[PDB]
Amino acid sequence: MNIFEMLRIDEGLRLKIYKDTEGYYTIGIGHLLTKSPSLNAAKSELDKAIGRNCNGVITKDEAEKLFNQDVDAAVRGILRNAKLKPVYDSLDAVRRCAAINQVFQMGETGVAGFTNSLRMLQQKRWDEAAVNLAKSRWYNQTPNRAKRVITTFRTGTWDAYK
Ligand SMILES: Nc1cc(F)cc(F)c1
Ligand SMILES: [Cl-]
Ligand SMILES: [Cl-]
Repeated sequence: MNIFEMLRIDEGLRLKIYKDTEGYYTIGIGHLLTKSPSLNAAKSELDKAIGRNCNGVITKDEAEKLFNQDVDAAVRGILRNAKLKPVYDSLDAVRRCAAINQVFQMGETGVAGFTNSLRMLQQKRWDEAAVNLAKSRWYNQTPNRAKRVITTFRTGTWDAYK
């Protein structure tokens, strides 16, 4: 198991513009295109990202390319964040994949409001952090996914991903 396989399992893969769980336009492997409700804005955004007139559809390679750049950007966003970095660098490898996932899903922004959880993870209070993390809109809106990430942080193993 690695980050790519993990997120690939959490985001699935779609080659045609779709709406995500929040109803925003996305494509490929969880690549958000825009939060706007205009399809046309979304297809324009897709063309810009791919570098060609896609007409709302892309190839698998194209999807994988976007995914690589998005994983990259996520980690980089972490290392560049002063509140994040120190927590992330205290964690072991598996749990670091769980931090990337959460960020890939919610943005550095979404995740910066997890202050109390961040602190628990930093102090390596696993069970405590896991209860705290569940107390959030993130776990109530996407429970099955959130359960997997939470277990990942709680145990430091890939058991939830089988
Ligand atoms: N949950 C979490 C998210 C991050 F971006 C970094 C980190 F260390 C923990
Ligand atoms: Cl791009
Ligand atoms: Cl879910």
